[PDB]
Amino acid sequence: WTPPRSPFNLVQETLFHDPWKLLIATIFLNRTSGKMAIPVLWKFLEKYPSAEVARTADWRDVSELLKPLGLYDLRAKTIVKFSDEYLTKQWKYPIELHGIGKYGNDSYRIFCVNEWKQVHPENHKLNKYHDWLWENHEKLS
DNA sequence: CCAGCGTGCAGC
DNA sequence: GCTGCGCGCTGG
Ligand SMILES: [Mg+2]
Repeated sequence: WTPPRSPFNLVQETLFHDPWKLLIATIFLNRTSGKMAIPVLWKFLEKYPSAEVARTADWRDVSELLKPLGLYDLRAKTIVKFSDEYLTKQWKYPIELHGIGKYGNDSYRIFCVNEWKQVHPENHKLNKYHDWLWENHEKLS
């Protein structure tokens, strides 16, 4: 399952191979523009390349990175706990994890697994991708 | 100038 | 169901 690239360039399209990273991206984009968030995301993944590492992080360090994005303390603590549960808790869908809601979940079920037909998103960008996909899937296979 | 917004979410 | 978290960007 390789979700296709779209004319809307959701960052999920390039991060689907690694659900932890895709899901971290969703968190980064919580009421934050991609213009601001996505450059910080690469710095974050540089310092914390995986959930194995991130769940050991000092949340104050993470907060320093998030400072320009707003929601810096909330999200930094969420990121460390989310990463912890991602690896340690039994889950089937990541909505079961702290810090992931419907939008993150929908992103997961569209990009990381082949369940896009079953998803009913309520997020504007995601709907654009998801609607577009219903219209072009036969054409793309 | 500065109010509205940004690919939300958990807690209550 | 509502609210707090929160910065920089935007555009009249
Ligand atoms: Mg959750």
